[PDB]
Amino acid sequence: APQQINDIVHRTITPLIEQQKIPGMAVAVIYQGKPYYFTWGYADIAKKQPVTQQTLFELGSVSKTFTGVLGGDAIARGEIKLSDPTTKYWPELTAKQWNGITLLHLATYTAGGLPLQVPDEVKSSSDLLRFYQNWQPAWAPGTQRLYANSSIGLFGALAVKPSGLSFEQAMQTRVFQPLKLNHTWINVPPAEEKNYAWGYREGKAVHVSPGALDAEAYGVKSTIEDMARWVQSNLKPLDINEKTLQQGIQLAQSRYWQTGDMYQGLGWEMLDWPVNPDSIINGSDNKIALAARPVKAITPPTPAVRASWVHKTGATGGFGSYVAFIPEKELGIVMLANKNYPNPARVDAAWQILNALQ
Ligand SMILES: Cc1oc(C)c(S(=O)(=O)N[C@@H]2CCOc3ccc(F)cc32)c1C(=O)O
Repeated sequence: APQQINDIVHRTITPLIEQQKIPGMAVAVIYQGKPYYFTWGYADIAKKQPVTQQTLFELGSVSKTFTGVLGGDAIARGEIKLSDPTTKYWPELTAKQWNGITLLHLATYTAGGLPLQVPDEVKSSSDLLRFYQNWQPAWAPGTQRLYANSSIGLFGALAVKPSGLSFEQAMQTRVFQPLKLNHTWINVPPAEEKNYAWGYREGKAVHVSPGALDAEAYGVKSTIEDMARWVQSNLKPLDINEKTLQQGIQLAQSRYWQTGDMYQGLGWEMLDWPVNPDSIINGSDNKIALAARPVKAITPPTPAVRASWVHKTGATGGFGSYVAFIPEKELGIVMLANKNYPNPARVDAAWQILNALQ
């Protein structure tokens, strides 16, 4: 790697790892379209296994970017439309509060207050139906944004129904395989367990637990190499040969709603570049990112703006991840760690690195 990339990365990440006590970390910088990789520390403390470019990390909510792109692919395939009512794909959803709630509302957290978490009590398909039938919106559709697994998770499950495929099968065949993400998984195979890092929470080794809509909302595990490739694909959709996936990537970066300085895409979130760093940094703190906020509709949605800071934070109980990229500069970063450390620290480090290279 160019010494300039080496210098800013090490000068930024070394202090970060010490201040946050991160056991292991992998970082990729995409610079003029080329990836450069960095690793530190331990994938497994107990067995002294180092983090490598093949270590799998839990992406948590960065998984929602794969869900949003897979949904965009279904749109491009003509299988679903964002302007279609939720009940078109779940007719058993007969409760009257669902009138007027479209797939767009589900994909973008604007259904009217769907909860952040699906309740642990919810498991079976009939358990989920009962949960959404009984749910009472606090707001009319399309008026407030409340970040929610039960929202985009449902979007993901419904968006693959016309394909007839399972959500995982659709993700593998329409997103992972065409993009050569050959070490990215909803379920980690036994052959790959040697590369699966442990997450660390209060010093205990943990992996994510199964839960309703986990695949759709926080279920992807991946390597720094595949995530670099994920970033490259989202920086330059036009180089992707499968037409509907290229189009679905563009749809996931369209701007559907605005709240404050931020624009909601499908999974991805976007701000105009150049950004005020305090705006994305403080904006990422859960105090703000998880709050109920009124939204302005963007009518009709703005297509992917190349002068944007496109990003997603993501966490599990034992992992913390961040992706950000600026399509206009062919510049991006992936930060994967096996500790859940605060979002603003992630974004601040990412901004220092990317601002130095832009
Ligand atoms: C900001 C946010 O809220 C929610 C519900 C998610 S999550 O569902 O996608 N991630 C997992 C689910 C299961 O264990 C944990 C434990 C702690 C934690 F911070 C995330 C997660 C995220 C995120 O990942 O950013």
